[PDB]
Amino acid sequence: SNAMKVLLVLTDAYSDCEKAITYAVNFSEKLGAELDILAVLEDVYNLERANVTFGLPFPPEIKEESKKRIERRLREVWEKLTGSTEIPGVEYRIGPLSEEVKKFVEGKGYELVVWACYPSAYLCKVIDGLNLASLIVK
Amino acid sequence: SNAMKVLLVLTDAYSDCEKAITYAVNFSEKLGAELDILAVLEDVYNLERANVTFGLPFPPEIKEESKKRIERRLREVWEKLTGSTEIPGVEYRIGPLSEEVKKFVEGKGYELVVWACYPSAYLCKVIDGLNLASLIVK
Repeated sequence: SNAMKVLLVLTDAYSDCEKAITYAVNFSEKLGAELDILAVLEDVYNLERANVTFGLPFPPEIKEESKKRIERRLREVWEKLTGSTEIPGVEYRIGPLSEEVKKFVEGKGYELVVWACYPSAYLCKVIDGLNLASLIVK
Repeated sequence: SNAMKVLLVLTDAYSDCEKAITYAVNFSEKLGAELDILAVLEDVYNLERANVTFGLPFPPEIKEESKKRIERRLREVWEKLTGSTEIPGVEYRIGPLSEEVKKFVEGKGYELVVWACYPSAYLCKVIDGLNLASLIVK
């Protein structure tokens, strides 16, 4: 299969990134790429850590709230561009971006990774540590 | 118009960069983008410098030949993808990459920059500085 394997990486903290989601849809459609979506819940992760550190409690529903904000944002763009709201399945990982992207992506052969509106300064390292093209959407 | 403006940034130093040039072509083709090409002769620049410091002769052929190799390399990939040798015009600039790209892009409305295999490690600052998406092709 010559299907360009692409991964869209989303953050629950920067779920409003139409430009990135658009790039992905265009690769999927116009370039026939095999698209997968990974959403890292970094904010939910920081909650877990504040919990351990200060004993700050938080409702398990928080996970779902983020999952839905993300999924809604996907449908909006997908429908707007594709007239359809059938989006890919979303894989959720709770932890540090770099670390989680690395784990997830390993040995899956992704030719490209599209980073959704995440602060560039913090990607510099991972992008280098990864052997695949990176599309930094600002 | 509603045609996405993309800039392909080629460099003096890093020759063999087919993958990057390829992504660029595809955007022009499948994604109907208005692609422009910019080649920063960084190696030539660093030479004019060592010239001044040491006063060693600096033949005009170096520059011309540097442009010719680049053009050849474009044609190869271009031709391999589209049966045509017809290639966009290349704009040459002689200076530090980071510096030259900022100036060139200056209010031109480019929304995406495809980096031609220049070490991603060195672009960290420039990518963050720029207000457009960056496709790092390793």
